[PDB]
Amino acid sequence: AHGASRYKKARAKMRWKWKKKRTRRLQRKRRKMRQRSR
Amino acid sequence: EIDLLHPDPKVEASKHKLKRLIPNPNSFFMDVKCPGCLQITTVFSHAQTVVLCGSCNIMLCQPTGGKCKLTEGCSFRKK
Amino acid sequence: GKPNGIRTARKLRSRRRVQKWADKTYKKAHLGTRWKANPFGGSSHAKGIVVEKLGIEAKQPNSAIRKCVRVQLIKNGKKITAFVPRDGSLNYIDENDEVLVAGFGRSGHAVGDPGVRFKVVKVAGASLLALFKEK
Amino acid sequence: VRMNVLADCLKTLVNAEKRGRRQVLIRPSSKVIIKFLQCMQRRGYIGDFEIVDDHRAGKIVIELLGRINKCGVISPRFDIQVDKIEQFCSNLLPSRQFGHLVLTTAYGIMDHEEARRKHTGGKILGYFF
Amino acid sequence: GRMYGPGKGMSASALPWRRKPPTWLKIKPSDVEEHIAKLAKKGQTPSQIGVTLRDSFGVPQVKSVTGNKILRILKLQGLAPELPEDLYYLIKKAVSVRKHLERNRKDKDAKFRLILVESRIHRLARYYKRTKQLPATWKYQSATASALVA
RNA sequence: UACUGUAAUGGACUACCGUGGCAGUGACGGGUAACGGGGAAUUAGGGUUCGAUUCCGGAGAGGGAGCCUGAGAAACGGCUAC
RNA sequence: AGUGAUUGGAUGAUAGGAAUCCAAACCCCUUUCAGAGUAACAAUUGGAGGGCAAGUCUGGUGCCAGCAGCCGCGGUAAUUCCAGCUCCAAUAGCGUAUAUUAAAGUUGUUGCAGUUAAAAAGCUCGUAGUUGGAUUUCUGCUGGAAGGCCAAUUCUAGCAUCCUUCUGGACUUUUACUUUGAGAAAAUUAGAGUGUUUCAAGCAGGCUUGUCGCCUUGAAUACUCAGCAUGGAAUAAUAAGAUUUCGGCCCUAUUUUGGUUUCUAGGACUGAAGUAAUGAUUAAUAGGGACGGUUGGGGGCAUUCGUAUUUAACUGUCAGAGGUGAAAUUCUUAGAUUUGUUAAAGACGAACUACUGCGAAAGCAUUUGCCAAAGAUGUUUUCAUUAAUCAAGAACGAAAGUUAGGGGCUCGAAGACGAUCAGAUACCGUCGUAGUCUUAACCAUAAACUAUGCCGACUAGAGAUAGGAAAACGUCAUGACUUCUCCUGCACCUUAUGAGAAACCAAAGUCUUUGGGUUCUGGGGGGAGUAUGGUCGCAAGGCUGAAACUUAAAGGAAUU
Repeated sequence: AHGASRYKKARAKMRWKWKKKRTRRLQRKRRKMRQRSR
Repeated sequence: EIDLLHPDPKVEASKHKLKRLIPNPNSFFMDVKCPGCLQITTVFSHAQTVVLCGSCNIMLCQPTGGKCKLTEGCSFRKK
Repeated sequence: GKPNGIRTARKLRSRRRVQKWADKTYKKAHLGTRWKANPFGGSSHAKGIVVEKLGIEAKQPNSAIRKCVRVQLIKNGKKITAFVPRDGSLNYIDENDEVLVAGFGRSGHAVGDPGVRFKVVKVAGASLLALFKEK
Repeated sequence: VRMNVLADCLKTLVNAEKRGRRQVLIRPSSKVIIKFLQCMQRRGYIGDFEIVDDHRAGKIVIELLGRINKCGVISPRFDIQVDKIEQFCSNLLPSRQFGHLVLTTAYGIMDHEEARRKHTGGKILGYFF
Repeated sequence: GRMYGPGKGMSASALPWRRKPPTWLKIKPSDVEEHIAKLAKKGQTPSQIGVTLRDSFGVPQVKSVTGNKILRILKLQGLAPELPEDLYYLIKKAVSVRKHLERNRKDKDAKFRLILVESRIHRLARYYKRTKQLPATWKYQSATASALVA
């Protein structure tokens, strides 16, 4: 996890707001693909 | 340099009610003389109600925040 | 802070058993995954057969080819790469030769210069030190 | 709100000790505090004290000297068993020579030196040195 | 710090040191007990008696003059209320807010405050059942609360 | 409640009758590379980990089940069956 | 005092007897013939950059082979590789691997940490759970038994109005607590005694020309939550909140077989006269409630106003207007942009507006009215511990987003072109749908921040400020202002022998001189708020939440 630090960005990084969104699109896709195989 | 046992009369008069060494009330009672009647009435200094006379209701004092106002020229003696 | 009072045994006792699991070393002991994980069976040493002779390169800064061996444990037939200690000795192994495997001494993890957790203690039961020494 | 009466007063004492006052008042006072202050007073850690009789819990005003380094309180009030008075003061007090644990016992509130020779333990109350 | 709010107010009546005062006062223990039983019959709460006494008449306190408190005198005479005054005035407050709230449903602040008063009624009732000032198995119901007041 | 059965007490078992009992202080279920304890290792105090193994209990004789003889066995260096 | 193979003469390893041991061999202990001079009867195992004690030695190798637990050596001069020499450490042992204990105050009861390093639920209610203010025979003098030491310290009887039914136990609410005592197998563990040659051990021995041998021989003792018992004055739970003589009433067993019936003896039941002071602690600088005059951009529902922006209308006048860093898309003689007077529409409430107020937090600025509600202050009113904090569980929770109706001015994720640029799906520009606004449901998260949990006590001053209250022959006209005190707010400045890693901090203080009460959270950095399972959701997603493998540093505050 990460909790409060979540977006510390102490050193050059991707940027948390973008990172959260990128993972959401990966996750959303995982759903329809897993429901397709039912 | 300090005396907690024997504090000064001047300073302990200034302090709050409860923060004094012995707590006691700074309110008091009054023998009030309204202008018409020769009668007298024992009235609390801080009165929460509109106090009427002993017969045929005039009005001694109207309630405020703290001490009640006494109605026009009428004398009052502390107990 | 904590609860100090005399009847607070449950809260004190419950908090330890829950938050003991926050340790990394406590989980490696006390979970069930220790028995499935490792190629070893919670054991010190294990024999196996050398399926192949292999060479791997140390991560920078150090550069070289380290000479390790891929082995299958007899009990589980699980492949592992075991480093061969000292100069040469690669010639000594012989494919299909039984070799004793011992921990690298780091409790798995990794050693120094990649992804190897085992060392071959003996070859054909001869042992590495005897031969390198030639004694 | 205000659970231990003794616990507030010894923090009130030890603060105004370290600031370096001649005398301090404490509140709300109790039967336990006067007995706790009485067994300081024997060993010579504070001077006299009055206890004003207001119609309430009351206020205790103590004259004090520059003598207590610290006094404190052990909540929770643990039980101790005469064997284990020596184990506590090895942990708690600054040395074996001086200082006092002080602990309520069925023969009154007393120091650990008195509790040894009377040969009865009890519940630990606090300490001073 | 009160209870429900964050407010931390120190305001209170601070009673005097001396008892059985005052030297100036006279009347009687007996005559004051007649006045209290008179004003209780008029229909007037234990708080409202001692306000009416110290304001207009003499007596600073009844516990000074007589041995007993005001609610002790009422309960001896048998002119006491059915339920105690603090529980009465919390229920009457709760009934007043329920008239407002079922008119104005979108008032969220009134909905918040009704939880706080009715929470206090439940826990303050649990006191009065323990001291046996209320019949056993006596419980607050928002159906039957309005008739219970007056 | 009243039998029955036992070396005797018991839902141990059988007839009828009532609707109970346990649980957030962890019931019920799962895991244990778990037989329990007396103990062992560990150099303040408090602890943490181990205890198949000299003694004391417990259980078992490849897996389950049944039984004879006898004061005592559901025995296995006794028997019957799968 | 150490070196120098320079010679020099002075006990068992071994091999075989003897007796002893042994059920029969054997080993030990005794004594025996042989038995060491590079004492060839030859000590090894790991190291020598740091941590870690011990070489800037000499050859070979040249980011190769290899070392290396970690940091790091090796690219042609290696204090680390492969050798030699010398030295170090332990020594008949020493190295390695795995598990485990200490180190680990890196699981923290003793005893950690949570503003910024890992970590205070967005915020209130709340049931268990944990924790709970003060107060109820204290003082004095006279003994008694002991008592350590050149009278203190224990324990105990009396007397200040102190029970009794008897000749040790019954009553004193009940436990916890503490004390002493019972009972609880040894072995192991600590430990008394004792030369198994020492020692680990073992439980034996020790005296002695005496013979029914002796030491009336030793092998002590401790240790072993819950349970049983007991002395006791505190602390803390917990309980509660009549008597004295007379009679009707009425059942029940001894002694002088069962029926009979009295008697007395004693029970439990209800009247009549008498005694005792006839029986309720205070009112927390805890809490609830009442009452009084106020305070507030707190909440809901109406109502009302103000300019502006866009559109439309007419009314002028006439070529540019718009926009930019600079231009273009766009709008324009079928009259834009600018001038003026209206009308409609829906937003939003400028300036006053602040290191100000109100609100549980989210949040809340036009006028007036209505509806409940709240704090602080004042109070010689009232109840009398009703309280604090809270696993479950419950209410509210900006913005965006969703669902179904209204409304749609402006702004404006998407989209559209026009620029800029190497390209520019962006910054800039011009249009512009969802959305923005409102009623009715959902959602439940934000750098939801004071990145500081909530009650309580005490620490240090000065000047401001908001609300209330009291005083002054105060100044000007019930109020405004001045001076002074009190609580309650948001803060601010200064300073600390208070704290901190420092930045900074009246709390982050009163914490190794460590314990006032309580809730939640964290244990190197990733993997990951991912996977799977659960549950809430219409969805978006929320709450709960791993592992394999990976890595020696991530991170904090200041300095140059």
